[PDB]
Formats: sequence, C-alpha cells, structure tokens
Amino acid sequence: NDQEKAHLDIAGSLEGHLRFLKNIILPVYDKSLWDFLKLDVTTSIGRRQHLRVSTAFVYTKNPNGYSFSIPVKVLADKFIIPGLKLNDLNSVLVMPTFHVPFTDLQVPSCKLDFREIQIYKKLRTSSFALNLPTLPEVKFPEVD
Amino acid sequence: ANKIADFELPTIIVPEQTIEIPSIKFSVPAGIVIPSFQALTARFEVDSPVYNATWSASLKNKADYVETVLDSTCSSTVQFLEYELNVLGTHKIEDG
Repeated sequence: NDQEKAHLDIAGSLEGHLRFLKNIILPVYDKSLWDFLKLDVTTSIGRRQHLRVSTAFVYTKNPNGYSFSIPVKVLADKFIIPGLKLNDLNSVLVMPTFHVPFTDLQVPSCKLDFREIQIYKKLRTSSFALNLPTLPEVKFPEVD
Repeated sequence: ANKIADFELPTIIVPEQTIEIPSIKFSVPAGIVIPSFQALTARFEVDSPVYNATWSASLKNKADYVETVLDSTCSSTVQFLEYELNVLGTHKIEDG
C-alpha cells in the first residue's frame, strides 16, 4: 500500500508423496485410474504430487489524480492564503508583545487578518526560568 | 543529624542535568487528492497436473471509454475439459 498502486498477492504451494494412491483400479469400469484418465505422468505410478494456487490483485492510481488543495502563498517567512472576503468584522488585529510576570517569556507581536489568513513560518521563544534559591532551576533555552 | 546521633550526614552535590525535549512535529491536512481510476487487474490461477485453470479480469479506463477484458481458460486430463472463453467490452461515455 503506497501512493502509486495497491497490491495484494497470495500464493500457496502444496507438496506430497501421493504415490500409493495413484495406483488404483476402477472395478466398475474394469479399468484403472490412469487408464480412464488417459494420463501417465504423476497418475500411472504416482510421483511427488504438487498443487499450486495464486491470487493477484493490482490497482493503479494516480498520485495527483483530482487534487483540490487550498491556495497558499509563501513570500519570505509567512504563508498567506486568500480566505473568504466577508466584510463584516474588523480589518486586521495587531497583538503587540506581552511580558508574562514571574517569568521571562517574550512573546513577539502578531498580525491576524480576517479577509485572508496570514501565518508566520517561524516563531521564536526566548529563554526563561524561575528564581528558586538552593534548588534545581529548570531553564528553558530559546526555541524556533 | 549531629544533634540526634553525633554523626553528620555526608554532603551530596547533584550537579547540572540536561533533559532532552524531542523535535516534535504536527502535520495537518491541506487538501484532498483523490486518485483517478486507471487499471484494475484480478488474476486467479490454479495448477495441478489433472487441472490447470486461469481466470483474468481486467478493467481499464482510457480517455472516455472503459474497457473490460475477461479470460477464462482451463485444461485437464480429459479431451472435453479444456476450454477458452474470452470477452472484450468497450463502453464509451459521451455526455451521457
């Protein structure tokens, strides 16, 4: 199962030594097995006997086919998507930086759009810790 | 400890530790990608030296027509058990 095709294949092999049973005679026909079958190999004497079964299922699909995807614009460091232009709410909201007390978290500003969708490719979080004397202070370094 | 048993505890100094936070990734859908039907093949085969049979069904979709090919062959030790059936059907759709 991949993005190209679907493949289901099952095989079975049966081997035996059904030799003593190929040597049977039909008294009602007054003729033997292989005589009535008119087959000698594997049938007259009975050699190593085999049975093979094979099942193959293949479906072909296109990796693109019908691809309906949302249009996304990538300029430098932000993805801009032309969402539905419904002029009902405000135009754009700017959330400046905010400092969380009792820690050192630095959240950068954001610009959220109503008509379109703007997302920032990279988000940067500064390092911050606590103030615990004679205790193991867990300092979290910056993450992008 | 010295107050209770005149024996002070050994001093333990447990240093810095570095805890790993794995690089986590969340993948969210963007759009639908529904593949187009091109070909479907189903083959069944049985082999025995008294009976060898093979059926093959092939359903193809080319341009605006679906083709369907059916093969059914069989062989045996009796001179009236070995047959071949073939079927070819083309169905072209033009605006209904």
